[PDB]
Amino acid sequence: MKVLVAAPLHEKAIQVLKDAGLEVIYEEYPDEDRLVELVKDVEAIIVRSKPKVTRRVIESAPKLKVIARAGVGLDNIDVEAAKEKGIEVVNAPAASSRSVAELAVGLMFSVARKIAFADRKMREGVWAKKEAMGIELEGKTIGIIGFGRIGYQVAKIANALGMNILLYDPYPNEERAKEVNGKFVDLETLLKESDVVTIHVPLVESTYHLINEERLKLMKKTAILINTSRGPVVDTNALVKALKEGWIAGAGLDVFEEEPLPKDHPLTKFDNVVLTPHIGASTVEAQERAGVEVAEKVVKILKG
Amino acid sequence: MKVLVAAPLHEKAIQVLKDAGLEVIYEEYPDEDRLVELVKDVEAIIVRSKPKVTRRVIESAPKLKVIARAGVGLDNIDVEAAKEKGIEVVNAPAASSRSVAELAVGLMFSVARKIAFADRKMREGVWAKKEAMGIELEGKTIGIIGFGRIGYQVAKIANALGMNILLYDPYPNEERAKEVNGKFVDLETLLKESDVVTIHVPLVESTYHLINEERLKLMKKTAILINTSRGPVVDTNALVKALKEGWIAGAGLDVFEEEPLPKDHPLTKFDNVVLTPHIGASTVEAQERAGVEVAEKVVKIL
Ligand SMILES: NC(=O)c1ccc[n+]([C@@H]2O[C@H](COP(=O)([O-])OP(=O)(O)OC[C@H]3O[C@@H](n4cnc5c(N)ncnc54)[C@H](O)[C@@H]3O)[C@@H](O)[C@H]2O)c1
Ligand SMILES: NC(=O)c1ccc[n+]([C@@H]2O[C@H](COP(=O)([O-])OP(=O)(O)OC[C@H]3O[C@@H](n4cnc5c(N)ncnc54)[C@H](O)[C@@H]3O)[C@@H](O)[C@H]2O)c1
Repeated sequence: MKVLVAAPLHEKAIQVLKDAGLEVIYEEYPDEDRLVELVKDVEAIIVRSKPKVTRRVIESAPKLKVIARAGVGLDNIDVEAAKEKGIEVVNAPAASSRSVAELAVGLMFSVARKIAFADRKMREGVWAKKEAMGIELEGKTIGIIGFGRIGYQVAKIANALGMNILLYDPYPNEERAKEVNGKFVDLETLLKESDVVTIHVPLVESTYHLINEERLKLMKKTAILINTSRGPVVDTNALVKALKEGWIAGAGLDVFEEEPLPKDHPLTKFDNVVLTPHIGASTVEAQERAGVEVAEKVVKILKG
Repeated sequence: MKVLVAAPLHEKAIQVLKDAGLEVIYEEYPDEDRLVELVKDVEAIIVRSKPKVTRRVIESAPKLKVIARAGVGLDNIDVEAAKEKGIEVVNAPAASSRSVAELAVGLMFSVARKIAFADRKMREGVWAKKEAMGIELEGKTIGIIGFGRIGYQVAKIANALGMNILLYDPYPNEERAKEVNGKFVDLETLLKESDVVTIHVPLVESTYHLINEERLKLMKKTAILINTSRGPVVDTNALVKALKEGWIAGAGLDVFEEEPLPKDHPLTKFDNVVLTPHIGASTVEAQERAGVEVAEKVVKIL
């Protein structure tokens, strides 16, 4: 049996494949034509955000058993074509849960204590101690919208910081909430009582622009918004307005409705926001973990 | 007895004085002149980084019993002139402990995940996703040099973040270590085994330039250094060299040997350093606890 690795993969992940006795074909980011030629005799394919596993590619792989994505999401995989041929499609979301949570917490600290701001000023020869007055997090209430894999990890860390945890999930997991001493409440209550609101929901019709003007106005004027889920979950225009009018005190953002962010975007003009280029899963540990996770899943399907 | 207030203080603070049955004189940041007449009748004075308590002032107040600083450090107070007249001077260290600890952690996060760097680039119209690969902290080892008030809080936070804790203190408190599951080890071991080294010692003879070239070489090439204690504890020139040579991966600094920092200081040129202007104690909460803590001291005494 052969596995085609069409993207960069960690040594240990490649090692999981070989220790299983599988043949590994390794050529990153091939074009479709080349890909179609590489999949003819493979039982599995492993990719990252690319290359694109189209229908043409799948219909050309007689032996294909599984399509694996080292990370989250299958936007680059024709999931319908796979389903038609009875080909399993797997990924490794759990691999970056902790890293996304850690970034969310990092953003919260940067906004609350004005660290990016102060550092930015320092490099301009300005000693901005007077305006780097921030806030202490111990005892504050953090409102977690979306209590899933990442939301759970954030709650774990919040509990580590001595924060009061509020959770709001249409499908509340009582057991896990109890483990982090988190209390489930309606979204209105969470928005009104939180000092820090962090978003961890998937992007579906139900969550598109979930954070809009109506809900931003419900938040405390002293509150901070953190979004590491997806751009479109937050109405950018409403957030910009909320920041300008002082409806909230600041925001930490890792995802946006335009990626990359256009030049001179309104959000980049606020001193009370910290922006990161969608690096929630960008840790060597999370990237390695995703590769190893899908390698194991591949092995279980094939050799099992 | 009467108590003067020469700096911005807080409702709760001002009131704890009146509860003890003292009178309160309040003016935000006065001056040596008016300061002389104001302190003349007062038996106590309270301040922050200001105003400045010179020897000329200490002399005007014959009734002055105690000088209180709502915070840490008395550089703006002629503690000797006061020591001559027998005037007790106090401050509120414990009040800012948590805030400094939280900054050290926030700095650890910003360096580890290149947050300040990424944000800075974003504002320059640069999407540095591919230059911002960072590291995950869970399971990593944090080395705490100076297991005191602030060192303890950092360990408390770190232990819960799932980090392995190493501690090095000439005066080890085993019981407190057990509280945060920290392990005491010699300094060399801490430096060689830590992924994050954070300094929380006072500036004393034995801590001057404690983090020197030799010790920096001992650290891991992938390690991060955090310093929220005092600039002098770290040999700035040795750190710049370590960063330039890649002996360590980066650093988060809130204190420096030159404050404010100079115009084109070499530290401001590294993308792997996060610099803050001595804001460790700069939180409204810390500021309030400070005023309240010294108020209780002004009361207990008079
Ligand atoms: N920033 C990054 O680099 C990065 C990396 C990985 C994932 N992400 C994104 O961040 C989020 C991660 O979420 P996860 O992995 O924990 O997903 P998950 O599926 O594990 O958990 C999602 C939770 O949201 C809840 N939920 C669903 N609809 C909701 C609603 N309308 N209101 C409130 N809660 C709702 C679900 O019940 C579930 O408990 C996703 O949007 C994911 O795409 C970002
Ligand atoms: N950055 C800020 O804004 C800010 C604010 C307040 C305090 N600080 C500084 O933080 C540092 C720690 O303050 P603290 O309140 O925790 O002090 P502390 O007195 O409570 O604890 C200091 C610890 O250092 C230990 N120690 C002494 N000498 C040592 C040595 N040679 N090597 C290792 N450890 C040694 C002591 O035993 C003690 O455990 C000080 O330098 C203080 O000035 C900074």
